[PDB]
Amino acid sequence: AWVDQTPRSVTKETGESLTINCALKNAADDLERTDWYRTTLGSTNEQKISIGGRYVETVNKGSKSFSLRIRDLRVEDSGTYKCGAYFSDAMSNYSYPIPGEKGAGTVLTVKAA
Repeated sequence: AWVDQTPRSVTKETGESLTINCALKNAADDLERTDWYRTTLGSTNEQKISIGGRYVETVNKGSKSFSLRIRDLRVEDSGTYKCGAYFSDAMSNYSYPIPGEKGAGTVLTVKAA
């Protein structure tokens, strides 16, 4: 399988909103877990976004697509966002990581005004 992330790059202004779409393609089993990662400009490491508050995820397991919205964009918010989509049956014991695929990513630029 693979994931389709959108948009690939985008520029936005302080106090605006971003929506990254993602869709899991050519996957045999159900969508089971979604994750969102972000490496801010200047940062050497992918951190995981904790959904809630200014971050809001919308999932459609049926069509295996999901999206992230980010309220009140800002300076510090610039970097690369990647969605993670994990999938399996029921037979597979979850104490072992399930197959998954990541998006190519969204490089987000924020300027203030």
